[PDB]
Amino acid sequence: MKDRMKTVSVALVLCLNVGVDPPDVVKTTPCARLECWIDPLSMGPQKAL
Amino acid sequence: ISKQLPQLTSLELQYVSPKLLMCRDLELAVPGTYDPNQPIIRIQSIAPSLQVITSKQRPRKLTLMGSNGHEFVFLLKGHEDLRQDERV
Ligand SMILES: [Mg+2]
Repeated sequence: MKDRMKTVSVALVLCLNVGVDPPDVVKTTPCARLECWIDPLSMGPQKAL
Repeated sequence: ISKQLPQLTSLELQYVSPKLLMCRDLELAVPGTYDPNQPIIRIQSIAPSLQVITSKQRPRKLTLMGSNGHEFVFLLKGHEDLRQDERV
C-alpha cells in the first residue's frame, strides 16, 4: 500500500436553524425530529445547537 | 446559572422524580377535593412532564388524572404561606 494518504481534520457544518420551519416542508404531529438521538426543542435553540 | 435559567423549560419527571413518574393508582384522594357525602375520586396518574411559567417567579403547571378520567390542573410554587389564603 504505497498510497498512505490519511485523513487529518473534520468540519461540522450544522446549517440547521432550530425552531425555523422552511416553507418547503409541512410537518405533522408525529414528526419526531431527533438528531443525534437528542430532541430538545423544549430547551430552546441555543441549548439545542 | 443566570445564563441557563432563561433557557429553562418544561421538565420531565424522569430526571427530577423517578418515584413520581412511576406513581400509579394510590389510596390517596385528589388533593383539591374531599366530600364525605359523595364518592371520592382517587389519584389515577400524573402527567409525564410539567410546564414552567416565566416571570419574576417560576410556578409550575401540573396536570393530574383522577380515577374517573377527569383532569385537574394546579400551580405548584414555593416562597408562600397559603394558610392565610385558606382562611380568606
Ligand atoms: Mg406554589
